Amino acid sequence: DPDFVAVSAALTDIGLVADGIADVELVADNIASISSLADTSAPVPQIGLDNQERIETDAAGAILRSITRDGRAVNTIPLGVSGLDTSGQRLAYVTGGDISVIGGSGAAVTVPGVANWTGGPTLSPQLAGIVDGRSVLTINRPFAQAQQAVMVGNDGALAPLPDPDLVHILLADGQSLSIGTNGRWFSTTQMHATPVLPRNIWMLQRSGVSDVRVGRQSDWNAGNSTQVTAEQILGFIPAGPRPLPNVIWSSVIFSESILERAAKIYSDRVFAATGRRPHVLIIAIGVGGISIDNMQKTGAATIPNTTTTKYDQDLVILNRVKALLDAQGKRGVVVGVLRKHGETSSADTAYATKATTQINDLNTDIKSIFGQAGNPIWIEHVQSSHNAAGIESNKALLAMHLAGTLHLAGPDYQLLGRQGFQVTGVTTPPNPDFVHPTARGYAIIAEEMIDQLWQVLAFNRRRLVTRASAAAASGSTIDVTFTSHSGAIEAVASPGWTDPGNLGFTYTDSGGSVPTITGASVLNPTTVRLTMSASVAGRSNRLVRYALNSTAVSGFTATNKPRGMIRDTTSLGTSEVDSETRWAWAVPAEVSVT
Amino acid sequence: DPDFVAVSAALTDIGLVADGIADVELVADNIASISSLADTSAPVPQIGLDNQERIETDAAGAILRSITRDGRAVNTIPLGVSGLDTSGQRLAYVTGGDIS
Amino acid sequence: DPDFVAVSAALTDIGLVADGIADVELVADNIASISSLADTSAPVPQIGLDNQERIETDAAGAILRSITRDGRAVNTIPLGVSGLDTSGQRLAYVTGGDISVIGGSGAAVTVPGVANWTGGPTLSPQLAGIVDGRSVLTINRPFAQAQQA
Amino acid sequence: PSTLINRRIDFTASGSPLVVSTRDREIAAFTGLTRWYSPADYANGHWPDRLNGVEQGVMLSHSHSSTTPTTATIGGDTYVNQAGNGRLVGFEQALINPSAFTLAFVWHPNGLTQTNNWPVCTAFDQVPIPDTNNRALQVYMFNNAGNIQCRVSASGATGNAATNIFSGWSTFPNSVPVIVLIGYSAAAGWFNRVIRTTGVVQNLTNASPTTAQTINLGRLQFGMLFQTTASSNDQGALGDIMVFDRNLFEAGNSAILTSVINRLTTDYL
Amino acid sequence: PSTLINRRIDFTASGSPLVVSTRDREIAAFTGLTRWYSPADYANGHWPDRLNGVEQGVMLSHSHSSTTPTTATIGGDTYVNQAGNGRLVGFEQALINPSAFTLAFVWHPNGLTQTNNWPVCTAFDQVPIPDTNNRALQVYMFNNAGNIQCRVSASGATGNAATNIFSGWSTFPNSVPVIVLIGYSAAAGWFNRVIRTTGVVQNLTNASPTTAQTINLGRLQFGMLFQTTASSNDQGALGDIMVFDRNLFEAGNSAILTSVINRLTTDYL
Amino acid sequence: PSTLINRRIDFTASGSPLVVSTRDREIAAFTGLTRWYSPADYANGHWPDRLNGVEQGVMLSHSHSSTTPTTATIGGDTYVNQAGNGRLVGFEQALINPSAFTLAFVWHPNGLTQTNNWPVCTAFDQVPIPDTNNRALQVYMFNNAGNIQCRVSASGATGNAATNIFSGWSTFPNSVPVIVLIGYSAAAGWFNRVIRTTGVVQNLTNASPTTAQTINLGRLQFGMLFQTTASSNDQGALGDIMVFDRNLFEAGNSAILTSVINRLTTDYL
Repeated sequence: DPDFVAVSAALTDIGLVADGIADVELVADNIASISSLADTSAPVPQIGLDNQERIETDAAGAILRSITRDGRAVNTIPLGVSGLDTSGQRLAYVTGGDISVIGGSGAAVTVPGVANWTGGPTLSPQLAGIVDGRSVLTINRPFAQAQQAVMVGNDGALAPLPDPDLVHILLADGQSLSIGTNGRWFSTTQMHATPVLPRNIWMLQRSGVSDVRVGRQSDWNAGNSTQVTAEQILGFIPAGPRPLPNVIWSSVIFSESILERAAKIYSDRVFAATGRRPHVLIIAIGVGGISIDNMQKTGAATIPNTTTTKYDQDLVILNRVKALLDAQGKRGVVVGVLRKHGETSSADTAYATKATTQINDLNTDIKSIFGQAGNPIWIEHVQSSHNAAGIESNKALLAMHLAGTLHLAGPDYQLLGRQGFQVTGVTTPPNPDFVHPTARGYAIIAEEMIDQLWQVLAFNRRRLVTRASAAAASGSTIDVTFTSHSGAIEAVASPGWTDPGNLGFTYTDSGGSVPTITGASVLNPTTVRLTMSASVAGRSNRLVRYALNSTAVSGFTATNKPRGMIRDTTSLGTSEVDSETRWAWAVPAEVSVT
Repeated sequence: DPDFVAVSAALTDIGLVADGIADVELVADNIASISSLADTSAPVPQIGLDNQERIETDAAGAILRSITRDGRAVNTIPLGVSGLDTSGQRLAYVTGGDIS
Repeated sequence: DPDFVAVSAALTDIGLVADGIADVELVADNIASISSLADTSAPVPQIGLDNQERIETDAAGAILRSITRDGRAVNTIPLGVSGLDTSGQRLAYVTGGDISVIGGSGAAVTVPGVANWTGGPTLSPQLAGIVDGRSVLTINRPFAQAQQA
Repeated sequence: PSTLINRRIDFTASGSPLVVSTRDREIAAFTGLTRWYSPADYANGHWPDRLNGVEQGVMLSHSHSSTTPTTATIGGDTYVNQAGNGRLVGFEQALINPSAFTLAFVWHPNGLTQTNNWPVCTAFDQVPIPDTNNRALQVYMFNNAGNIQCRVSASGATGNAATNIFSGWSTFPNSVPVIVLIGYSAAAGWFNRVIRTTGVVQNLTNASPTTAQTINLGRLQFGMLFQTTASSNDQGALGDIMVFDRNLFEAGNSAILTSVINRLTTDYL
Repeated sequence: PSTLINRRIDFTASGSPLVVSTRDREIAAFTGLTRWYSPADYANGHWPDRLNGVEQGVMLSHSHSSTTPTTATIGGDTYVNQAGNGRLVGFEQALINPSAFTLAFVWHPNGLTQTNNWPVCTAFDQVPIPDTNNRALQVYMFNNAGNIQCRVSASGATGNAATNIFSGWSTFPNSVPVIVLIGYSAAAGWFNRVIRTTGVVQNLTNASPTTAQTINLGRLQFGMLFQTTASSNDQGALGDIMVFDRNLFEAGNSAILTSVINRLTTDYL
Repeated sequence: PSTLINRRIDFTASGSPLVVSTRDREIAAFTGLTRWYSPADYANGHWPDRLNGVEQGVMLSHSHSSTTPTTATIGGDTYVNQAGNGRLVGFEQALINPSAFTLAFVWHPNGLTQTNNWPVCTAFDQVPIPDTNNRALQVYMFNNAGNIQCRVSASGATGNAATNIFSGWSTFPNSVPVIVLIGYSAAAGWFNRVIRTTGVVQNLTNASPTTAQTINLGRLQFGMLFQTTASSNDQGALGDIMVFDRNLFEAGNSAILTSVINRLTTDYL
């Protein structure tokens, strides 16, 4: 039928008319009077209303909105506040430097002012005001100026105050672990842990290839290294994981880094606390397998297949970022630095001093370049890939964490049970090495580390990492005391990995007898008992190590990898990566007895 | 088949529709302008909406702003703060008597 | 036939249109006046305006209100703050424990920070902020969570 | 009643859309409707004002110590079933304007044996000592073996004493719902109309009211008369109760009254 | 002016409605209107602008040590009575734009005995000395035994003597109000229209003005000559003043002119 | 997109007006349009989505270690010129909807010297391995002696293998820009349309597609083959790319198609 084909050829317009038929019939029923049924705009003499430049009136003629002489619209109907006329308000009070949050679901939440670690800042919070029914405070913690403005979250989290012209910069400086090496697998049917990221997150844009690592296949051992000059970085692009070789997934070296997941979680936390997505910049800097001596600033060496050192490359990238931000009109602040080091120079006894000097030099350069007033928060996940003699790295890491220079999130062997180093099953033309984690392991590391950073920044509370503090020997029996954020500490029976002998304990003394541990047990939920093979009383340099026993002299596998067997009894909440319960596993440690 | 008998029954409606196909297309092309003038205000029982004395709704029917029991308008869409949603803010902190 | 199934799917829309065909033709006949006295609403590409999702403009074309990426509505014309654009306000100042009201007329009113009786609580007021021209403080008197607003 | 404003071209919201049934939209749009009660909102012996809300509207609450009435489904329609045990009294405020008013209520006798039935009476707690010069509205439903006659009346010297307002009334059977409408103005006079699903059985008027033939107080009590509980309690059911501050029977409001009658007929008839 | 926007489906605002007389609405809506002074708003000494308000508009202030001009009632209408003691000047603002303007005002003689009147002249305190390179509006009113003739002129080199723009002036009696309209434009030339109650009694046009007749300056003073206070002061009453930034006598604004006189004639004439 | 509301009567905001070209307003009003890539927004190897913006849309990023393609003004129009050395991939996001989609892009050959070109193919970083169970859209340009045949195919088991969907293959010379439209619907099958500056070259349909031709995923890439850096590239230029959620070739959407073809032909052909 001609009418049928006519109606079929214009079905979209007919559907739109069907959707709007109510309005169409309402207009048609008053088509003659529609001139008098619309708003009327007319000018009136400005006598007696010199203050009210413009007037809006209702049907009865009463004033609804006016415009004052200074251009501020004033509503006759008062605007209800978002905290008093709508449910949900969290005010703040100051008690001896502590911030007490009022208006919560139950009892008040107390955020301490004095930080736990030695180098922590003593906050002196002052109630700046109320915004959106939430308490905005100002504290003496240097973020961009000498003081920082923060906003109280739903649970009391002092999130950084949102600012469109302020950009949060999250760095990742370290070995190939921070670069994102060999992390090209998340599940059987998905390669990237975070295929998409929320709004307002960027990396550096290059001429042809823009990515987390700024388009350089950085590798000290491999000769296919690349450097980036300031003239090549152009702008910013929307976030996302990017593989560098851009070849099939079997030949990809670096695909996904911890930076994407860390930035996504940080942005989500800030949005939850305040209500606005922050500006987050993602920059990953580093070269695989640098010694601690070559990461310095004074006596650094030149990267192979390159003409500049790693420190010079970092300075060039930071200067270009600052220039780009100045051109765009924003301000750059480095919120925190993600560090992963300790798999190459582990056999160096002076690792602590060199790492501290490098961290201090980088902090000074960042402060001078971006114009900040405080050091960025330095957090690092403890690596668990070293030879038998690779102990000085973790020892120095613990020493610097105690000294307050670093913040520890946890150990690297937790990925052994969460498919971190190897997925349940995939096609593997190359053998999956256990030193470099996959995308799932990178996501787990990023989640733990960003959680530690959020705890340090928002709550001003460093989450305690389960570690051995001191031990006392009594004949052929010894007792090791463990410090944890919850106090109660337990040994896991059936984890995802295998038991490391004496529940991951090792005894070493400067003697020819060296009685090894013959039994391990838990006496109380705080201390751990070790039964010696022979009496050890009266010896010298009696040292006890946890999560430091290893036998990987040629390759790293799931059985010879150093690992622990002991965690805390209180969970940290279900993770957002694999929906698996998070735990505070014990950091590798070495303690001299008393 | 139900579809074919329905089409046969509604052939009359299709006939009226195809009679004014050009008018339907013209209305559809400017449906925004037609709908912009169809604003209604009809009283409704206040049971279940004791707090909201006056309610304004969007096209989908969701509430945009409402007058509370005191007479203060509350917006479902929050209004952006000048110092938070716009590139300008100057905040004070008392240090040793001075103002930073 | 795809045309047949499309018409079967859109039969209810076709019937709804046919019910008010007279109103549709009446509106179409007078489209000039309606277009002259209506508010346009058309989508535009969101380039250069990533922060703005929905944009409202006056007759000239200048932006009046916009919707940010986080759902907050931003008004180009600033909204008058109560207390500063209205002839009335009350602010507070903490003097050694007492609270002095400043926005009042004539003289400052003093609220004691110490109790009038031996069993009363001491108050250490802190200016939480400014709400609708007036001053909101936080005091140590326990009301619901050991601190009152 | 809250005023709902619909905007077509505006910023989209995020909450769940607010939907109001077209029945409520049409009922609330009636001109002069002040108080509107529906049995669908009855709960635990307290009847909130549907139109004006719980806070802003007077709420009818049970007063006696007998069993509280519960909602019952008769003929597929919801009703407030008072088996002679309910005394719904509006305290501290007047339900109906005592100078010009219209009261329309649906009464469904689901089978009764009591001779006397008083669905609307003066409040037991009438503050100004109700007497000859303080008259309140009353409705007496006198039941025969199978016939009922509804009579509007005023209150005399005693609260139980009733002064009639009409001379001759019609009868309706025991098992039929009935819409009762009463109207009063200072000029038009008393009007009354009693309607079933078949036709208007009763239509009465009185344009010459004496001193005792007018009402001065607008507090109404449902189910019982005064403070007497021995007998004559209203056994039956109640439906929609509508109060208009203006008389719909007065000339010039014919369209509104016709719309109300038609709506009540398609609802409860 | 203040833009009054009226809504129909907006929330009710609790307050006294803001009412504006239809006269003000019609007057303020004139196309090209810039300034408007009304005697009803004349304070006790100063004349505030009505269209732009006191804060924004130019305030015609009295600037002499003599008795301040007062407000008088003539024939039921309100006027500013200048008995020769008032010099209302706009001090630091330009009243008209010399490029194109139209000044209209209502003048009412009050039984004049004085021969020469100067209702409008150059500003006495004016910054640039009025000479052959600085000329502004001057209005001269000559009395001949009860008949008034008006002349529009541009100030000369001396600052007091002015060169006339139009030649040939009709006489009108000194007991009736008169509407005087003086328009100037670059592409139209000088126009003058004087209207009495009977009708248009004077219509003059100078489409080719000389340099000495073209006006460059832009400040006016009401009620006195340029720095002369002896015998040239204006005698009578002054009414509404309207200043338009366009030329009402052009070929495109003619209808607008029809809307102006009809408003003035219905008001004072 | 971004809905724009232009109030007729409202307050005046002191700011520059928001300038939008009529072409952009017309293009953004196409019902069913989802993605729109224009060569004016292309900048240094990244091609942001104009309709959805940079933040929400997907950037087509260059993914090779060669000289990045650059914007070139050729044939009197702007184009994204790739000298067989660049490939633009949408990283970890889906461009088209497998259930139903319409991809229309403008391709201008620049005197092809190759025999096999792949302006559209399946991404290399696919999270599922492209096998017989996962098929993707591919566009094959076969140039023999200066004559080019355009074929639309689905990826096979090996990924680079292509299974054709249409039998006939018309030919157009390699000297004029062309418009390629591909559409897939569940209830309407496949549709292809190749349009030259003079008229339709190929009008091919496939209403009964087998499993080997049905689209399963929605990830696409432009400009190069995959895992084979060899003599199989795209030595042309894509002018505009448009991805519509619905199938424009359907009769109900036919009135829309006539519009969009009327647009590109105005701007490019």
